[PDB]
Formats: sequence, structure tokens, C-alpha cells
Amino acid sequence: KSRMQAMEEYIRESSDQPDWSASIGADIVNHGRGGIKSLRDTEKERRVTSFEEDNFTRLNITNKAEKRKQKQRERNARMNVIGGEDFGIFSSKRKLEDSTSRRGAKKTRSAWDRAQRRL
Amino acid sequence: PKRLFEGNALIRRLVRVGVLSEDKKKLDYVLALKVEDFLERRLQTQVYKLGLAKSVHHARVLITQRHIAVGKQIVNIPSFMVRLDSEKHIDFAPTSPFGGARPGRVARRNAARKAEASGE
Amino acid sequence: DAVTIRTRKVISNPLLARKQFVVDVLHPNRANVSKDELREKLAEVYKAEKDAVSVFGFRTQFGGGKSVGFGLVYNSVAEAKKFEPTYRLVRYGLAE
Amino acid sequence: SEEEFEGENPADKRRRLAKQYLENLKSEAGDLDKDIIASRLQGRVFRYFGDKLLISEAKQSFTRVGENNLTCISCFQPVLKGRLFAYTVSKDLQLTKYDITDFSKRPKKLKYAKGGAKYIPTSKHEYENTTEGHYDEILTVAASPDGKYVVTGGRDRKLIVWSTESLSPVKVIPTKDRRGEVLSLAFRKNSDQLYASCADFKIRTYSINQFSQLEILYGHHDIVEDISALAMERCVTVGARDRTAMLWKIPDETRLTFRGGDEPQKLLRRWMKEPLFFCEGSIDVVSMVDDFHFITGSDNGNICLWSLAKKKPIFTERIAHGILPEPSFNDISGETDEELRKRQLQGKKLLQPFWITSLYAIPYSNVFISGSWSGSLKVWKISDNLRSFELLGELSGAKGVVTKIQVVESGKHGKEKFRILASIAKEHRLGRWIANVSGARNGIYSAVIDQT
RNA sequence: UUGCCGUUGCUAUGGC
RNA sequence: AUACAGUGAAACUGCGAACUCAUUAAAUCAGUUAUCGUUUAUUUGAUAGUCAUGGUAUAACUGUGGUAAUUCUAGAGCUAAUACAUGCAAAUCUCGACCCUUUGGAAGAGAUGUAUUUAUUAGAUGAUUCAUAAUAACUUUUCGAAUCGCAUGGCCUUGUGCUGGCGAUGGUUCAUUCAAAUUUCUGCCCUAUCAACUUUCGAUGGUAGGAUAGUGGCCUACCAUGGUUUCAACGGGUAACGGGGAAUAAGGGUUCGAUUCCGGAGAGGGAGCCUGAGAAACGGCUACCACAUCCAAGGAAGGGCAGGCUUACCCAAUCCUAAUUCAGGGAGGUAGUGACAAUAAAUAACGAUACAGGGCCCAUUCGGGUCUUGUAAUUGGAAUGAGUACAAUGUAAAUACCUUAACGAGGAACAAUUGGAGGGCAAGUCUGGUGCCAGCAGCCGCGGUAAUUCCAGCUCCAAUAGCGUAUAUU
Repeated sequence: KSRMQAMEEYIRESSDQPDWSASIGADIVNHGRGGIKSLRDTEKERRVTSFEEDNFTRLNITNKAEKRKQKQRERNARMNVIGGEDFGIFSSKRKLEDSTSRRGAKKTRSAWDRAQRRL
Repeated sequence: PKRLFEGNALIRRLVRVGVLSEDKKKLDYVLALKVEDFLERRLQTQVYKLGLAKSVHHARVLITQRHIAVGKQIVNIPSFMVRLDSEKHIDFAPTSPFGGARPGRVARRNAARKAEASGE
Repeated sequence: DAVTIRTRKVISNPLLARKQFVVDVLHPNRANVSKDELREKLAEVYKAEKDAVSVFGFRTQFGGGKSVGFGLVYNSVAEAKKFEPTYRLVRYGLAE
Repeated sequence: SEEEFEGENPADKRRRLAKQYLENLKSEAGDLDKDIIASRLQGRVFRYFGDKLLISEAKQSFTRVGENNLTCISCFQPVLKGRLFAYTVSKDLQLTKYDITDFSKRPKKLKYAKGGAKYIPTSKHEYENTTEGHYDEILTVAASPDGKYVVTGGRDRKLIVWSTESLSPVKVIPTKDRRGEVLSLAFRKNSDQLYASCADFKIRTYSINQFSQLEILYGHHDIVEDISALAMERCVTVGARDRTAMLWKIPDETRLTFRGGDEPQKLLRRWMKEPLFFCEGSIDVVSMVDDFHFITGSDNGNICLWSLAKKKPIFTERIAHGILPEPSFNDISGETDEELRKRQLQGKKLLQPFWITSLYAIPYSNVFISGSWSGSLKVWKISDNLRSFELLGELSGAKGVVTKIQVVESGKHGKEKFRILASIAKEHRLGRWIANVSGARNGIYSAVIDQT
């Protein structure tokens, strides 16, 4: 819920760990009509394939969930994702400081707490 | 923090898309971006620029007739946006007669008719 | 022209006495691989009979070239009869 | 928050906010089940023999070969009639089989197959290129670990699989592309699977016993010069001018990308805080120390030790082979005044380092060998903490361009005898850029090393 | 040990 | 199969069968208790000593008939039970004198189901009149296997004696589980243009009883009198299709989705009743009231939902219910008709030759600016999508999807639209005139419909699977 993608991108810079990119052509939704798969789509597809390979069953498309997915995710991918990169992240009104703020335990309210943090 | 993190994110993904250069990593350069910068990333334009086609219309015809394969898969949409990692791998499909495959139906009919004429 | 078969996640289930494995069937310049010929191939690989071998759930990748599915190999034909469902027995022709 | 941390730089603020973000997610955020599932169902370096080796007392035997420009050598060693073989491919379109079993004696030629101009196809239509022989130069060769087959590939855009006994082709496999020249071949260890790296930015995987192609992987901005693979189904490729090293998961068609990113200005600043720094132009050769570590040689002489967990190299040995000799002062200018000639030498700027043309790491071990046209192979030992390597020894027997280095073992577990075979040629296997190297003969260089 | 040549052994390595 | 023995219709037996219309703010709901205040079909764990085998009454089934007739009926004849009815002193212990002889054998003295109702008497828990054990009785009073299939058991006593193992279905009480009923405290709108409410179905308690599965004014006698509160008791409005972090979320919509509880009542309408572990039953029965159907006019039976201004396939998945693996499920899944809002393409791409000397831009005109352009001219091979169509995959089956051989273009007739601007023509027509003009216009001319190849199909512009008009409005 508090995961945000600009944060994830800066963490992916500051890690120094390689990030397991896929091959060049495997990312394309069918013949370029859907486009390049976004990172969230690839992660979800990996999770579904792991689930199917574990249970030895392939999920039939439920009517309501499939209709909701085709109405929402495909339209959002066409509107925001441009060549595998989504730009609706900047049009969104969510706030980074809500996640980046300490907001709870170890918020350093006490002056002696600040002194202990300095020490 | 909003400016720091989202400006860095926006600049990085614009670079990965390819409309923004590697040395042009500023928000004012993001502002100075224009429509033609995105239009040069179209697969029709990219095929023409790489020189697989003699024109943009020939490039569109090649793409819609499925000779062009970007990476592993054949792309048949001329409006496919091409990234920095993909622009080197744009090439003719293996199934295409232009790159490494059997000739098409026109050449096969012509060759069969010529063979029938030679037999006659 | 020969098809290639890669078996992954091979798990032995002694309660059913089955071998359960994900099958990656790699097929250049071929449409897809028939299940009967594939049962022959896995039967010869695992040294069990075709009647013991069972495959299902094949999904073909975009652009062809790879079909991923699930495969069960039994130890006995009669045990495959008594554990296998009637619809897959009809598909395989083993039972009416 | 901002008032407390107002003194921070922008990058410092980014770091502290990333730290607070990670702490918030760790605050906001079956194993036995996975274990008992896996019960119903990758190795480090195990052999440590760098310190035990004696190198100065090792013999050096350089055997001449009539072929021009021996591009590659591949050695077959049996795995427990016990014979050890080698196969050498040259630019003279010739594949030669040798027996290397007796370590004391020179390698003995058994037979040879020479392609010629008669193997040029008449159709040239990119799928009729199935001729039995090679019509263009052969760059690389590999020997299948079971021992029945040897695979040759080169600039003729085909892979020819030969039976070892008759040295005759049992299969020819076109790459089916106008642009793809097979630069490097690597067999998966104790497997029939072959990974070929082509110049059309591809890595093709074949199963040789079935003579089929499993899949092709598309990853590089430039040509894929070298590929190396250990026992598990994965490989490491290097491209030349993209300056990346790629670790490919073969079944998952995914890749880890490693980029050097060295800055000579930064190195000069580091030295000033504490010389010639040549920026890296291309990565040529790669080898796998184990399943977590691989080592790459570049054209600026850099030998880099890489781990899978770190994008940057762990270690870098710069100008490992040396700096090329200064150009002749009477040749460079052509004026009468020798002071003008010395000025036109322009000092240290025209100096260029040696390129690591070959590099082999003995698998699951700390010893690796680097070869260039300096006239000396170099043997290096990786430290036990695996962060760095040092130079154990220098083998000065071979003179010329070292195109390919292989090591074979024949001894007891207490006492192992290692034979190092390098295919020495007068020219680089890719091109004729390197000029007039002094005293270079085409041949096979063998060094036999015994541990203490 | 080399396509050829030369030297050294009768095996070592200089040239093309 | 010389009792039956395989598979089994019918029947008996057993188990299950627990959509519409109205709007309440301590009510509901949400949690939280309590049940030392209660009921149990099932599951699970315990639990019972106190005739080699009893008597019937019927169904299905035979037959004889009545009715216009119903799942309607009467008379006569049959036989079964895990149906119904009936029904059986020994053994184990304690105290064992004494004997030997220590473990031991024994003179003897004594004891001994369960349930129901009540009176009396003595191990748990913080706590009991609770558990349990007694004593005297009581009961339209029970329960303490007359059952079934797989094995043919081990003895010697070869008696055809003794008794031999795995399982079914029963049955008693207690516990458990599944529920449920009450109960506890904690929480939800506006308002005094709403200050008294309750005894106006008893209001607040006490005693006794009735009732219930059980506490209880739940009800009934008798007896006291109370209980709630301007801190808003109480009342009104609430659009209360409401609210509940109830609910998975919102994996970067500004607060949005999705799920769940709505609360109650009814199943032509009032009322009474019944079966079950669980219903005041979406079942049935009686009377009453209103509809309505068939009839031979004597009688007989019945209870709506979708549509306008409804189907097919299936238990394969998911899960549940039966004597049960198997059966069944309009739970549940799948498919079909259903442009609408809106999608990604295509309707051609490269050339070659010939011929011509003009093409375009600006400007009121006068004019000016510019330079490889024009052609309904010919011609060449290449490419492939729509389609046609083989298979496999896919699924209970099929469709669809994925993959996919074989065919698939010159008028590429494999025939794109929609709107706008401007001409020109006749032995033609109409109108106005100061000859020969001006205007309106012109599918209509003079012959001709196999008749004619004609401004060659008159030129130009724009959007393009879209594109106009009308009205309203910024």
C-alpha cells in the first residue's frame, strides 16, 4: 500500500544489485498491439505462472474479474504506459512525503531521543 | 522530495524510452521536448532511418505485411514505440523472404509458370 | 525437425504413485506437438508405458516455439486406470 | 523533520528519505511447507591449489603448425580409452585433431579436415547454405563432453558437427541469417547443449544429440564475441562495444546486466589522493570461476573480477599485460631533425596497452590464466576471500597472439598434473589489425605444471 | 615439431 | 444355490428435505461476555452382566368390481423385517478364622443394574442444594442387541461339542462438536418551532404458582409501591436504497472500486393444528372468506413468475447433501443471440521507359516572383493482408484463443465513404427588353434504346471508417 514506484526506481539505482531484465522481444504484448509489458504486469504474470506450475492447473478466466481487468488494466496501459514505461505516475495525486516520512515509532520527537540518535 | 524523486524518475524513463538524450538530463530539457521527438520513435520511422526501407511508406507496408521483427517477436503495428535497447535489434524477421527464407507466393507462382513453360 | 522436451520440477507422489513434472516442449518450424506422440516420447524417456503417461494443460507461447504443460507418469497401467479421471481416460482412449 | 535535517545536501536528503522509506515498508510488512515440498523433489569454488603450484620449474613446449592463424583450440578430457584430445581450427579452413594424453611428449596429430573453395554454395539463398565443408574462415571450435562430436563455426554462417572418429560431418546447421557469424561456442558441462554467440546480436542454443535448436536469446548492442557456461543451464556472454557482461538464465530467458563504468579522471583523482589510465574500449573475453563469479578481459588490459550480487566489478587489475612499445621516432615523422621527431612522438599519449586476447579460468578454482601478444601467459590466483587476485607466475614460452587457452588435468586427487595449451597465432582471430609482432609462429604452446 | 626456407641436433628455434 | 446366495423393478424400512412487499436511530447492527440459567440429528472420546431363537399385521402381488373422473375407490386372496408386538440365578468383589507357607489355598460371615418423580443422608470449582455415593418409595417409564456380510477359526469331546477373528446397523448416559436461545457492557443523525414519560398488554419490585428447553412479571394470584430523566427522559423529521475500518482494497483514481449484514413480513387473505435435533414450515390438514377450473349437472380438484410501453450443454472444476467412492445439485460452471460508449490495421509498395513545354506562387488591375514539371502515356517483376481452408492445441464436450500447413492481386472489380467550391454544352425551354441583349435556368434537343461511345466519368478542395444537418448552449 505504501510502495511507490519512484521510490522503487531510486532504490534500484542505489542498490548496486543487477535487476534481472528479460530478453528484448519477450516483453511485447501480442505483435505490438498491447505494447511492451510493464514491470508490474511482468511481476504479476510471473506470480500467476508460479501459481499454475505449483497447482498443476491453469486458471480459466472468471467473467466478472476478467471483464474488470480488461476494462481497467488494458485501458490504463494504453493511456499511460508508453514503450514499457508508465507516465500516469506523475498525473497521479498521491504524495511521496506520506511514505517517506518517519510517521510512527522512532519519529525522534524528544530532544534526548535526538541526542541518542546523534550518539 | 517530490521534485527530487519524481524528476529523477521522469528523466530516467524518458531516457529509457529514448526521446530524451543521456546528456540532456534536466527538467527544462524535458519541457523543451516536442512531438517530433516522440514521432521519430515510431517503428515506421525507425525502420526507415535504419534503412531497411526506402521510405516511410515502404516501412509501413513492410511492418503491416509482417517482415519486421523487433527482437524476438514480429511487430506489425507501425505505431510501436521503440526503446534504446530495441533500436539495435530491429531487423527482418526470419520468416520474411527478405531475410533468410523461402520466396513468397508471387515468386513461387512465377517460378512454377516459368518451369511449366520450360517443360512445354 | 525433432521436438525437444525439458522436464522441470519433477516431484514424486507416492500416495498416488505418480511423477508430476512441468513439460516445456520446444518445437521450431512446427505448429504444435500431438499429445499421443508426446506421450510416446515421455514414455520412452521415463521408461514407462504410454498408458501410464498422462499429459494435459498445454499453453502455446506467442509466436510458437514453446508449449508449456503438465505431465503425470504412473508406475502401473491398472493404477493409472484406478486413479485417472474418466474424461482423460476417454481422451487417451484407454477406457470407454 | 525538514527543520531537523535542514543542513543536508540534496543527495543526502535522497539517501535519508530512501532509508526512512525502507524502514516504513519493513515496519508495515509456510517455510516448513516449502521445505517438505522440496524434500519430495549452484556451487562455490571447492578446489584450492594456487599456492601449491610451482610454475618456474614447469616445462614449455612450443609445437609448430603449418596452418596460418590458428583461431581456436578446444580440449576434450574424459570423465570418470582414457585418451585426452584437442581440436584446433585455423584461418586456413582447417580443423586438426591432436592427442595430448602423454604430458611429457609433444601433442600428436591424428588427422585433419580442410575446407576449400569447392564448398561455396551455388544458391546463396541463406537456407541452401548446407554444404558439408567450411568455405570461409573458422573462428571457433568446441568438443562435446561425451566425446562423439566436435563442432566448428566461423564466418561462413554455419555450424558443422563432425564425428570424432572419422573426422567427417554428420550435420551442418545454417544460422539462417545473412548477418550472423558464429564467434564463440560453449558446451554446457556434462551436457549435449551448445551455446553459440553470433554477430547478429544473438545467442543460439542447440541440442547436439538431437541436432535441434532450443531457443535464441536476443541481448546485445554489439557483437557477442565470447560466451562461457558451467554445468548448470546458464551462460555469460560479453559484447564488444556495449561494454556489458550478461548472465543469461536459459530457461527463463532473463539476463543480469553488468556494466564497468570506469572513469580515468576518477582514477587520477584517487591516485592524487593516495601513472597512465586508459579508458576501456571493449570487453573481449569472459570466463566463469564458479556459479557466482566470472572474470572478463578488456582491450585496455583490464582483468575484472565480477560477482553476481554486484553490478560494478569487485576487482580490476589494470594494464595487466603491459603497454605496447613506443613507435619508432625515425618512422613517425619523416623530418631530418630528431628533436622534431621526438616532439612528434608526443610523449606518453600515443602509448596503448595490450588487449587480453585470451582468458581461461579453471572451473571451481582460484587459478586463471590470461594471454596476450606480449609474449608471456600469466597465471593468477584468486584470494580466499574472493575479493581480489594476485599474479602467481609468468609463462614465457609462447610468443605471439594467444587466441585460446585450455587446461586439462591428469593425476590423482592428491597430486594433479595440469597441461595448459594455448593456440598461438600471428594474428587476432577476428581481424588483421595487429601488425608485425616479432618472432611469432603459428602453433600450440604446452606448459605442464605439477603441484607440490 | 614446421606450407616453405634457414640454423642447430641427426633435437632446439630464426625468416616468409 | 436339493433354505437363500448373481443382478435386481415395485414395495416396506432408514436418512435428508430448517421471490415479492413494507423502514426501525439503545431499536437494529458491531464487538464483548454470561449459560453454577438451557436444548442436540450428527461428529469425536468415553460408557451397560445384575433362547439351536416368540407372535402377528400388511405393502408390492393376485383377482371381482364401482365411477364421466382425479396421486379416487370398495370386496375377497397372499406372504417378509434393523417394521410392529413379545421375551430369556450365575458370576465378581470385601472380611476372609484356621491351615500350612511364603506369594498361597480355604471354615465361614457378608455384599451387589439403569432411567423417571420426590423426601432424606454425605470429587471438582474463586463459588453451589454441582459431580458422585447412599436410604424409603414412586412410574400408564424406560434402557439393558430374537439384527446384517466377509472369513471357516482354534481345540479334541470328533462331539457335528466347544467357541474364532475382522467389520456393519443399533442402544443407555455423560462429555465434545455443530448450532441456537436468552444475556452483559461498549459504541450511530437533526431537533425543545418536542419536558415530562411509565401503572393506557404490569409500570418498578416481593412471595407462591403456571409455563418453557431454561433464567425471567413471560403469565397469574396476593402484597408493597416504585422505575426514567432538562446532563434532554420523551417526541418529531431523517431522502434509515441507509450505515457498519462489515469488507477485500485503492500494487500511483485525491478518497475510488469490489464483497458482506440490510431490519422485518408474506408465499390468494384471517384463524386453529401437525412433523422434526432444528420451523410457530415456500410442506400438509380443518373451518371460514374471495377467486377460478373440469363435469354425463350427481360431483371433483386448484394457487404464479418473467416480457413489452424465459435457451442449450454439464456435474469436469468449486462445494454440499444421501443407505453413500459411484447417485444428485436451474447450487455451480460453459456457450449462444446482444454495431451502440471504442478500438489496432488494410484499401498498395518499389521501379523502368516514352512523350510534352510549360507548372506553380503573389497581387484591385497594371503586373510581379520562380524553376524539372506535366502525361486518363506505356511497362517490369517483387510483397502480403482480408479471405478459402488442413490439422493439432484447447474443454466434461464444443466454441473462442494460441500455433498452424495448402491456396489467396492489376480494374490489384478483393470495386471508401461523406461533404464543400466552381464551371461548361444544344437547331432545347421559359421570362423581360430601346435590333444581335439580359435574366432564370437546362436529365426534356431531331432521329435513335443495340440506340449511342459522347465536357474520355467536367475540374478542384477537405476530412477519412468515418462524415453531414437541425436546434440549444460558452
